[PDB]
Amino acid sequence: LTIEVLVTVDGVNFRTVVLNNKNTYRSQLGCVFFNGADISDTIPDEKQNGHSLYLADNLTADETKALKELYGPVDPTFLHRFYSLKAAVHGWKMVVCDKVRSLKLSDNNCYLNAVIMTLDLLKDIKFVIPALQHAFMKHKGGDSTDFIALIMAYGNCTFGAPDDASRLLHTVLAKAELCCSARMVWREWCNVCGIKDVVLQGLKACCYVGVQTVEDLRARMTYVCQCGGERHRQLVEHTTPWLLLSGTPNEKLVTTSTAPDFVAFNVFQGIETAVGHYVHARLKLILKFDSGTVSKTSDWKCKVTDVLFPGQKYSSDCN
Amino acid sequence: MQIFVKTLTGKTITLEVEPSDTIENVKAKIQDKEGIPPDQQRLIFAGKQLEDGRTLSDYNIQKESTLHLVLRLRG
Ligand SMILES: [Zn+2]
Repeated sequence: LTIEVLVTVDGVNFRTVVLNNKNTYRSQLGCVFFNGADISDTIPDEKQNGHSLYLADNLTADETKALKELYGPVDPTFLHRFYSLKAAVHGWKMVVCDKVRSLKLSDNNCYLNAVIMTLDLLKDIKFVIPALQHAFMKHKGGDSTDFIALIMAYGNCTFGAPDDASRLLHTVLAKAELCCSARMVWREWCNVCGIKDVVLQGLKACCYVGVQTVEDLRARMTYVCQCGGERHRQLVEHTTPWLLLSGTPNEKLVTTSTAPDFVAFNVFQGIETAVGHYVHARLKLILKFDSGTVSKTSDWKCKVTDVLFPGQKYSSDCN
Repeated sequence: MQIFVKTLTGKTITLEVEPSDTIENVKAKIQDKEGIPPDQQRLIFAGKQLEDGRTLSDYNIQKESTLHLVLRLRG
C-alpha cells in the first residue's frame, strides 16, 4: 500500500519520503531518478521501498542550498537536464590510440570530442564548482560520463543535436582556474588621454577569441580614441603555461615540413551555415583524431578554429 | 548608454542598454533588431566570450564599446 524512499540531491544528505501506490512519483514527489533511470511517470512499488532516489525538482530549502554549493548557481531545469543527459550518453565510448583517449562518433557528438581532447592538453587547470571538478578528476581517471553530461548541461547542449565546439570550450574554461601563474598586459596609448595598461591574470591570460596566430596577437592595433584622436594598442607582456587562440574557421594549409609552434588545433569541416563536422588534431606529422578514427598526414587543407600554443614568455618594449 | 555590435557581413547596429543589463537581455535586444535567436548568438568582447550568467559590468563594458557577433556553429 505505502512505501518509504530516501531522497537526495548530493548523495550525502538523505530524507525519508512517504509514498502510496495511488499516484505517480511525479504526482506525489516530483521528477525522480532511480539508479540513473527516470521513473517519475511510474507508480511506486514495494520493489523500490527503502531505495534511494535522486530528486530533480520541487526541492526543499536545504536541498536547494546544497544544490547551489555543489553545482553553483544553476537554473531550475539544470538538475533534470544533467540527470537526463547522463542516462542518454551512457552508451558512448572512448577510443584509445597509443594511450590517447578520443570520444567515438555517436549522436552528433563530434563537437564534444574536440572540446574534450583540447581540455586534456591544458595543464594546471581545475574547476571551482565541486561537482564539475569531481567529474573532471573522474574523467582523467577513465570514467568520463559525469564530465561529458555536466558540460553538456552547463553548455545547454541537447543530446543528438549538433553544436559549437569553440562556444562550449570557452564556456567550460570560464568556469575553470589555473593552478599556476599567468599574466597578459595590453598597453593602450593616446597623446591626449595618456597611457593605459589592461592587465589579465590566470586562465583569462591564456585564452583569446578573435585571433588564431601568435603574430597577429602581438601585432600593434590602430584605431580612434574616445576623444576622437589616434589611439593605439599592443601586447607588451605575456607569460603563460600555454596559449589557446580561437577564431572563425579560416582555410589554410598546415604542414610539418615547416616546423610549426602550435601543439594542437581543431577543424570545422563543411559549410558554416549548415551542419558540419569537427576534427581534433595534434602535432607529434599531423595526428588527426576524427572521433575515434586516427590518421597521419604531412600536410592538410583544413579550416582551423581553435589553436593551442605552448607556454608564452614574451615582453615588448613597445616602440 | 549606447553600444556597438559588429557582424560578419559588415553592418553595425547600435543598442541602447544599461550596465545593469545581463548578456541574456542584450541578446534579446539583438533579437528585436536582427531576428537572430539568442540561442544562436556569440558575443565577443576584448577577446572574451560573454556568458549569459553575468552582466555588462562584469566585463567592464560601458560607453562606445564594440561587440562582435558570431553565429553558433552546428558541428
Ligand atoms: Zn584620447
